[PDB]
Amino acid sequence: AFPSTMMDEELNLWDFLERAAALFGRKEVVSRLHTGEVHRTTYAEVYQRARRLMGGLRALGVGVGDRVATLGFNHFRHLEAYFAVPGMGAVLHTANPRLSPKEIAYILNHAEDKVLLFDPNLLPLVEAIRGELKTVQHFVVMDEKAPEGYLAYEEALGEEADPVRVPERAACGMAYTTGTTGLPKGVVYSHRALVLHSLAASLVDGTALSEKDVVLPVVPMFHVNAWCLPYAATLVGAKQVLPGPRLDPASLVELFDGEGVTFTAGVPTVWLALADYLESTGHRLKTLRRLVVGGSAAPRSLIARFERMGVEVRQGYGLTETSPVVVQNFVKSHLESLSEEEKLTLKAKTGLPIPLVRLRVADEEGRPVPKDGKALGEVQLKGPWITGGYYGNEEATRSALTPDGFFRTGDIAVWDEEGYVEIKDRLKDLIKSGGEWISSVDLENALMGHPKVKEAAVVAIPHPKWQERPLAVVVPRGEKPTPEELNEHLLKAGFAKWQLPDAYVFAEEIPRTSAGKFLKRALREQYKNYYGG
Amino acid sequence: NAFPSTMMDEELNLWDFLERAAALFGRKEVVSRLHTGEVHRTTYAEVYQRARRLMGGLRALGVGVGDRVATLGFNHFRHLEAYFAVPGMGAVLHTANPRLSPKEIAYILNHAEDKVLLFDPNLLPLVEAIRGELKTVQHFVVMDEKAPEGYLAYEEALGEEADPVRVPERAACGMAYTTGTTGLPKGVVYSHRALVLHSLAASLVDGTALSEKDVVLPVVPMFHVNAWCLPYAATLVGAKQVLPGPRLDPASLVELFDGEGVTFTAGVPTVWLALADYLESTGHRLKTLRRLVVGGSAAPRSLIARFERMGVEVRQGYGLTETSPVVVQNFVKSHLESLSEEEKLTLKAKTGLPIPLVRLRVADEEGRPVPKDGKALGEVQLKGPWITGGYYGNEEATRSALTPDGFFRTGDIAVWDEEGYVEIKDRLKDLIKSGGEWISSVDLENALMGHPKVKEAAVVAIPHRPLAVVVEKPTPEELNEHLLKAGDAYVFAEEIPRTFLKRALREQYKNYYG
Repeated sequence: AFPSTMMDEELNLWDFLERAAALFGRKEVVSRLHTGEVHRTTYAEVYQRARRLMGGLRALGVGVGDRVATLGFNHFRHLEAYFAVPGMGAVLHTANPRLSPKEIAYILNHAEDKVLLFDPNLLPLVEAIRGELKTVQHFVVMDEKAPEGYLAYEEALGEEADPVRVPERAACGMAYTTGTTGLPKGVVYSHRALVLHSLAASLVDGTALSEKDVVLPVVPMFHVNAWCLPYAATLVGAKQVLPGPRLDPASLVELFDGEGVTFTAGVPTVWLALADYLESTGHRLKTLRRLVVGGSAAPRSLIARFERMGVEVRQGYGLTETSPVVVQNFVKSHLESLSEEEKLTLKAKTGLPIPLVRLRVADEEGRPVPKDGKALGEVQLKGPWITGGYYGNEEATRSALTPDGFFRTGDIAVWDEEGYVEIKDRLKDLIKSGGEWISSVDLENALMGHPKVKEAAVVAIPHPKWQERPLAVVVPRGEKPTPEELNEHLLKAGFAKWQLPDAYVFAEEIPRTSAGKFLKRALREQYKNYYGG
Repeated sequence: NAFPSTMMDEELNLWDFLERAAALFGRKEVVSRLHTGEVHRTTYAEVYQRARRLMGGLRALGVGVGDRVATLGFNHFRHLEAYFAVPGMGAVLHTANPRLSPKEIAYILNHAEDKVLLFDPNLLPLVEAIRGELKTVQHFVVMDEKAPEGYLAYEEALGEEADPVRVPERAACGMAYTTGTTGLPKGVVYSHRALVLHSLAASLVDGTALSEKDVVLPVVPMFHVNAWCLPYAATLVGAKQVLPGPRLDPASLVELFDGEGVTFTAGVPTVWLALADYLESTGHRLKTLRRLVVGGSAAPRSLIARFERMGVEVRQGYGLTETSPVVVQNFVKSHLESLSEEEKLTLKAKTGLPIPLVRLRVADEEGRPVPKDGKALGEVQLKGPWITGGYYGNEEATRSALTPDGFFRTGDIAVWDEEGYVEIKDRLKDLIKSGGEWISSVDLENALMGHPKVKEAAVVAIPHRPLAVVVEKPTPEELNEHLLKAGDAYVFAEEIPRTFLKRALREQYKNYYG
């Protein structure tokens, strides 16, 4: 084309910490260690110590492109590693301390980590797998002291070293998938990818990170770089409060109120426990204003419970795979007029694609499905931080993209005209019938509309030909209806024959749960072989 | 060797902003007041569809990847469509300033070798006058529904919708020339990468804080620093846009402000001063306006205070010139919120803090950082994705653009403090080197113009020693004490050459001191 006159420059994570040290040097980074003690530092200090970490790692043989692993929780040393490793051209491999010892050994050997930084309380685990590690040459405890055969982080620190800039497309970190395909798959992130993601996700309609914020990352830093919060927070100069491993309600409330946290991000389970605690104690968080929930789709009630306490809730979706965060939820300006119930349903949706992300919900052909909020399709993506394959795994890589270059998430969902995407629980709700998908929730909600039906629970049942087929357990409203009546009632609802339940069983009651929700778990086992599958 | 990542190969591209806008915020409005004063209304969805047709039409006119297409117009929907169509098809958008002399316009249009020119109807007289001097323009398109003989109407130039043509992100998407610089105009060529990154970095909370719920009114011309990337950024977030056209008088703006519910706006000091005078004398207030950004001339302390007194948060920005784009934005640090009104006001009056992705330093002729005491003078030098590394077709200008270590030399003098705040002062040349010491003429003249007996004052360096040209006349002693209470020879005149044309003054009093 026509050449620009823009200077040749590369994006680099290290720049965030350098900028932070110069403009927000005194902003604090508070951490609660595993012992429960609270440590206090600042960006200026973290910057100086990180420069020393690069020197120390170099003294230990770490060079451009080498992998350095961590097995720890959110605290200042992990933050220093977050910058030191990428800053020296190395690759930060963050490993989940909650994985089995065998899987940890597997990913550490697959990534061929040369050095391992881990928390003191994980020594027993490390000591147990040490003999199975083929490449780790140095074990560094993230503490002041370390046992025999181990090196202490504070002693490993060396002379301050200048950063070593690498092409932005070069790797800065990596993480492996789990519980999905089964076998852990590695995803390698670049500086370009994380710098861009940190910018795109921090806008007003996103996390709205600001220098005045006090950020508390409940999301582990060993997952998808903790939503890039540690990086983004550093970029804007926000104060950071790293909780360490103690994620119990009391411990968090203490940090929330004590430090004046304004923003936080975490998983549904931690938030549910927090909500239960706040409600039963009648205590309220004075400064908390924004809460992001990722991972499991946050239930409608969770959003409502926190919103009722003045806390704005925003969902987010991303995979440990390709992208940390590709969809974030916020209410469009013209949708602010919706009723509390409708707006709640909106907030309960996964969200809208964020800047720099191209997303579509398509079929096996890669063709967009109808934006009616009903048609099922696979979420496919393109963007700066979306992976195009995997590390050391031809098979997984060759079948990762569609002919036109989109990444296949493996997540099923629906999308509407407003652009909102709604990931569907491919297990608790979706029925995989011969390479096709069917929502049991949609079917049952429609059925419960029929006058003769008091309660209906649709579930997936094993099938010989197709993998699974829908089965409806009806609870009659007096005179039990006929399977034909119900079939027409569904046809007049927009459902096609191929998706109609194959059989309708009857009962006087459907097993509920503590929450009074259908205990489909039991139903799936009762009618386990109802279709001879 | 550097470890490969598994991230897919992708490029950043301005067209993505509009496509995303059409898909997620298709109904958000883009309102425009034309030169006639009429108000036109459209939406991103429509702008997207028409932009695709503009790419088809331009292609039909021979425009290809890398070719330059120029505009001579103000802020309105057609200029917005061009903002996306040209870059979207791989071409280069050359935005020319309609207020420049006919000669300079023909020069930059000939230097950029523009192949097509899009211009506003009310500029036909100007274009018709220079048409014969243009060696490369093959098609003259009037941005209106109809056009005179020899000219093509924009609405007729539109053809079949065409798909965008993506180019490497480092490829050119637009260009603009410098001006006023004693020498030949210098061309700066921007890339998709540069503008996309800049739109993200400047729109954060501590920046413009652009949101889909905002109603943005770009008073900054789209022919200057891409109107602060506002047209691009506003599109990205899906914000409603209100393009004011040429009529920037107070009444006209207030009408759009109130009538459209504008929440954010950006412009130059003169437009804002006129606006402040109007609002204060009439007693009228703007109900929805919440944030105002002022760029270009450093905004005076009173300007910020007057708007702040009216509930409007003011934020300065530095980079209303091609060579030094928006690289510094002002905002009050959280721990500095405790300052007194006066101190905080003085803080807001400072140019600001360097924005994300920008590496900035105030250094000496050796490229060494000067003391962060808010007193030591040095030149602002920069590095970043949207910082130019040279110029188009001008070896001399390009060879001396960077420091040995790769920083761009802005030519702007300033001081900076421990908090990171940069304070743009005098301009390199206009500086006064008096015996191994430095003196800012800008500081001196700004202080002098504060004295009641001084209407206008211009301080310049004279061979030897600052000289002040003042415009009942005060005594040199009065002014000397007025400066001493603030922290040689005083000439007088009835007017100072404008465009302060200190160039002329330096020569007139060339040997006033010997």
